Amino acid sequence: PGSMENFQKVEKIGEGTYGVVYKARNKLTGEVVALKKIRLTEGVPSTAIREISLLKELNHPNIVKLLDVIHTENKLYLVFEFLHQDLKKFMDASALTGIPLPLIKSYLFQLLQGLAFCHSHRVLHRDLKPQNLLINTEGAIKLADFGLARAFGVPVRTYTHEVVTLWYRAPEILLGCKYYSTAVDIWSLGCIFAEMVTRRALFPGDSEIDQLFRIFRTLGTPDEVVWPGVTSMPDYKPSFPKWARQDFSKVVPPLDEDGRSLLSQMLHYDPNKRISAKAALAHPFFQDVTKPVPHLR
Amino acid sequence: GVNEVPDYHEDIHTYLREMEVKCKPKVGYMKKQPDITNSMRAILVDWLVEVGEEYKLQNETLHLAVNYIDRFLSSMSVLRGKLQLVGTAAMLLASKFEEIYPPEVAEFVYITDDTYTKKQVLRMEHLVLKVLAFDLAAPTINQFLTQYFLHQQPANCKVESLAMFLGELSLIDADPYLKYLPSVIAAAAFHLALYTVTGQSWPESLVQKTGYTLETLKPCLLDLHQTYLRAPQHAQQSIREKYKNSKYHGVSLLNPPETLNVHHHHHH
Repeated sequence: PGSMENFQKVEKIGEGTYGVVYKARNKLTGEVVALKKIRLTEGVPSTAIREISLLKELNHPNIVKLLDVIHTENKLYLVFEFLHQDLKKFMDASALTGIPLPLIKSYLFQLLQGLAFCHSHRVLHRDLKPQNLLINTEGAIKLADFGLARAFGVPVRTYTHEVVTLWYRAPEILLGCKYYSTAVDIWSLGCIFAEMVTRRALFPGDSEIDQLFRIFRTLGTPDEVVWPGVTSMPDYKPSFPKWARQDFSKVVPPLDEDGRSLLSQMLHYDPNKRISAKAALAHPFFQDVTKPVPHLR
Repeated sequence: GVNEVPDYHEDIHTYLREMEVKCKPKVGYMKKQPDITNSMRAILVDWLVEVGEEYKLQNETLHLAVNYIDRFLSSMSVLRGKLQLVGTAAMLLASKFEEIYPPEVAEFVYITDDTYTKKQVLRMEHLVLKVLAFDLAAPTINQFLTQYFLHQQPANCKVESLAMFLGELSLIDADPYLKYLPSVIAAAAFHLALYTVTGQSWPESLVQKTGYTLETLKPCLLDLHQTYLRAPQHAQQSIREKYKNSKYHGVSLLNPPETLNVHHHHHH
């Protein structure tokens, strides 16, 4: 549909799965886009195969639009819609103010919309973290970076185990569970929810065991009551320290009762009881939601 | 629980029913193919089955590959000498889509007995991606089957294995199977497996889910039952062989029923 001649390269934005991402401008329409470039040894990489084929179908205001794919010589270009910043950069710009609660709520609700859409279209994101969530100047936030994404079936099969950036990885993955589903993404959004509130990662582990022990130290070490089957999971160990669940009000102290209710249902140990994106949308936490623009440039 | 996505299964099924229409090959593409035939394609699909067995690939990868081939063959004329290149690129793309650990390109070159170069496979790969406009997330008989199985009361692995076996058999024979959508073949295969093994029939539950009745399924059932009865004598044997394996509870060894006893329910 397009060609590289009509794009003016503006500046390096970032560095993704295929190397650099570049901000560019379509000289004919004036549209500003992001270009991922994939130098085409093992043929087109499976990551791009999935990113392009899954994004083609996922047209939603809270998923970044794949605009085009241009196949030039020995090269493949992905043209996305341009979003000014990611959420990580904005959390860091928000250090002295915090993110205002209207924005935390707007952003979470939007994330949940985007993810429910993914799940309704049999896609797992499997790498939700602030760095992969894009914000524009109009107040939108959007799920980006679908290179670790996968089209699932019902019920699910065993998929890749090396999934989700460690800080955001669900316990059923850390425990080497044969099967994982849409709850792994909800877990990620839970971590991100807490992170918007405090501007710091909820479980910043240094290794898989460290990650699991930080989770356990916050939500308590799971037992058969909280999470039936846990003591039989492949990477469960009986010698795991048994930490007590802490007042959940103490996990995100400024959050009020509704925020706490919702957050707790996102970080439920048992993936069967963890709230779905679809059900989260109706949580009382969002009763007054709006979509304001970011309070900072 | 969450592994069977209670909150999304219905949405997922509606979506695959719409995407199966969009990913549907042309029923009459072989007539417009000057140099290839149903038999040629049958040999190719039969070979991919063995490739899948050799590399211990998913059944889903196999079904994706056949989908790509048929859609490709719908718009692109192919000489008999290059049908296998089409299929290899297809299977390579399927694998990269669907597999945790896809085989290497080199592996794919080797299974073509050095008929084609690695440069040829990677070029075909690109060609296939352009013809399909990268629409690779196509629904399969499997995606429907696995959903249907959730309605078994109780669950029964011979039923499950027998259904996949029948669903796979249909891949081999463009005539008649191009006529039918995935969701319909899965339904016919599911019923036929259930009937063969337990004596039972398409459940009201799947009537509610799919809107298909035994009446709806009859034309596909008549065909699929014949393929089962003739399976031993088919020129292609790779699927029956595959399904002799304990992994699939040896279902290819089960005897097909002689009759289907498909009847009309009066005022239901």
